[PDB]
Amino acid sequence: ICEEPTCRNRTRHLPLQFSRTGPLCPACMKA
Repeated sequence: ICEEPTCRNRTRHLPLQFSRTGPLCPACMKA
């Protein structure tokens, strides 16, 4: 799944925060 202008986007999705690195998105376990 995860490449890193997508994770920067999920880092973004990181303020999609259930997670403070729980994981977003160099918290990412994706691809």
